[PDB]
Amino acid sequence: SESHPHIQLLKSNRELLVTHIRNTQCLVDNLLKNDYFSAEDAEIVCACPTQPDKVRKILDLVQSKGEEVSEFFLYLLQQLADAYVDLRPWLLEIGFS
Repeated sequence: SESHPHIQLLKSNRELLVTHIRNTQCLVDNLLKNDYFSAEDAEIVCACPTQPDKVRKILDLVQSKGEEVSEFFLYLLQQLADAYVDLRPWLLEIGFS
């Protein structure tokens, strides 16, 4: 099309995303299960030497797939960020490092 807010949001926050995302597998598994990533895409991510590189790769792929996939990805991060956040207080109190 001509307008791509979700794609742009990811592009502008690249470094912030690469340093704040510390888990790539749930992301790739979700992209696969929702048919937005193919076996080859996942394979390409696996081939990256570091996790930060995997996040950069995932972001590249997502951005190129388009607005629908980038929107999906953003809602996926939101849901994942809410998924375990409420255990932080507890994990900290139980002296769990």
